[PDB]
Amino acid sequence: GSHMKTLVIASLSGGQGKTTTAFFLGKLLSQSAKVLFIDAAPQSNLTFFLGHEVEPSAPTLLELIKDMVEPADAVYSLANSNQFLIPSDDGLSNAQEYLASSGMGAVVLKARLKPLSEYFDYCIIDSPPARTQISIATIGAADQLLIPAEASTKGVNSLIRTLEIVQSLEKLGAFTGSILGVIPFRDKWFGLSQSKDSAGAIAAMKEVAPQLRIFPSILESERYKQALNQGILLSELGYPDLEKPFEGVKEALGIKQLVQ
Amino acid sequence: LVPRHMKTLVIASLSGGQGKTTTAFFLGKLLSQSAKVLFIDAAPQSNLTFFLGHEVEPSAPTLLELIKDMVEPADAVYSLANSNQFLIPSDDGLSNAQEYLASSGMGAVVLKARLKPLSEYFDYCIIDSPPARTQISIATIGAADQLLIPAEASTKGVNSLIRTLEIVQSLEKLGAFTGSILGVIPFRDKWFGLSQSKDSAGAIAAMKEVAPQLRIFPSILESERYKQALNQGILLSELGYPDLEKPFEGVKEALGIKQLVQ
Ligand SMILES: Nc1ncnc2c1ncn2[C@@H]1O[C@H](COP(=O)(O)OP(=O)(O)OP(=O)(O)O)[C@@H](O)[C@H]1O
Ligand SMILES: Nc1ncnc2c1ncn2[C@@H]1O[C@H](COP(=O)(O)OP(=O)(O)OP(=O)(O)O)[C@@H](O)[C@H]1O
Ligand SMILES: [Mg+2]
Ligand SMILES: [Mg+2]
Repeated sequence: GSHMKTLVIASLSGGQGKTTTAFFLGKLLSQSAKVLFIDAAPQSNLTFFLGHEVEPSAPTLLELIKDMVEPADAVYSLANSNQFLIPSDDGLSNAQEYLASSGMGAVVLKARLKPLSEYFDYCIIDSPPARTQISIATIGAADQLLIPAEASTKGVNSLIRTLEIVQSLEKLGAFTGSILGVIPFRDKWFGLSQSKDSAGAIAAMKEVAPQLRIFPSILESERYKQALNQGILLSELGYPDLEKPFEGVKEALGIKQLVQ
Repeated sequence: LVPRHMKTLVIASLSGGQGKTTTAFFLGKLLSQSAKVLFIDAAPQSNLTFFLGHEVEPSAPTLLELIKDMVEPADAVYSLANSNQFLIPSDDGLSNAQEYLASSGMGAVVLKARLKPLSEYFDYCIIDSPPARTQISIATIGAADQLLIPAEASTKGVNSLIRTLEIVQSLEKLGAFTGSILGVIPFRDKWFGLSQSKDSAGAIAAMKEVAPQLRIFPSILESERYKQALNQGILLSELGYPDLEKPFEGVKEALGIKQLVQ
């Protein structure tokens, strides 16, 4: 009955908030929808944060990409009944050349996930940094692309370079989705006033890509890691305001909040 | 640029946002107070080049052309504002080197080879690596006389240390890495006065468990001052926070004790 929408979190620079976004957005979406998390990063941060351990001979994203197992076999249930995961471990960097060797790497993951379409409402994919076969393949898989970008000059560059890869993949017919928007990351506020550098970076993001939605920022705050470490939502920790970047995305997806 | 025994220090950490560029910046500037320093920005995202105040002009040779042997190494070296600091810059096109290095069959030793002609020009070469296991991050490790691994004081950082060491071991076995590991710099270690955050403490203890043989330098503390000093293009000591510079003073003292003796 489902028509799975694949949301890919991409940003080529390191530490731009990709995994933090995948974790919170995915948990939030799972409140009323069936969500398939995919950890596409060889460093395997999301797999760990979602509380999943990979047993020695257990099929991961690697085995799926290499078509060594059926898609449903690399899918594991999580604590929550609306949450599932295709995990990764450090061996995933081996997919790097499998993808290169195919000559169609950018559409391999896209192809591998199609059979899971009617089992889930959303697929959320956490991408690694750097331009590689894996980060290109996650982008190729996207129905909707989300780019977290640090609210700094580094983040603006990440936005720009990420958009360049999408534009190139679109030309070659691998990217057929749309760009949902940009989430500024580590936007620094001093009480009620925004830091000039953060404000300036976001303003620069809008100049770079005038057509893109800029979502509410992931504010510079230790509360995100606090909630993450406890396995809970920012709202559940008592900081609903910090959750608004993700609520904004959810609203953009046309998802209507539950009401009382 | 005139010749006058260069030691190549490579900053490597496979995970994103581990303090590589921050370390390269502050360490290089600190060392340049008493040595001639060549920065190399080996990251396609080109953060270090920007932070050092360099703009790459339309047709200017950069690290890409050096890696591809299209220019003499000295032709890709640019002077910076400080007369003891120099830079081989990068720009977005540097990703093209991934191809070239792969096709050589010996990428891990290519950068190492390209830099030898500069041996008698500089005292230190400081190379900022990109994240992720790629031909470029492998080639920077191969070029190292001394390797420094900044690693976030978190489970993520511990994993970066673990995986970075795996790449180093592989390259050591194959004869590409012939240097030594100078040590680990914990990054974004959270302290409030004398109270260290439980997660930071736990991660740093795990790093020592992973690599008991390695020197752990003083931490780069979680602090907005680091961002401020970077944005202004100055040292932390110059900003008026010399104590935040302890990690790099620690490295400098470790390199100084390695000074040849009779
Ligand atoms: N002491 C500090 N406290 C908090 N944030 C810091 C500190 N030092 C640097 N940062 C910021 O943390 C982020 C990561 O640092 P940096 O860019 O040096 O990591 P990196 O390993 O070079 O990242 P990449 O993998 O993208 O190359 C940057 O936004 C940087 O400005
Ligand atoms: N709101 C916040 N303020 C400050 N730091 C944060 C915030 N949210 C997350 N962080 C921290 O910033 C760092 C980078 O975040 P994260 O790992 O999500 O980025 P990433 O893009 O997934 O990195 P990588 O490129 O390594 O995959 C992590 O230490 C994370 O815990
Ligand atoms: Mg990540
Ligand atoms: Mg960097």
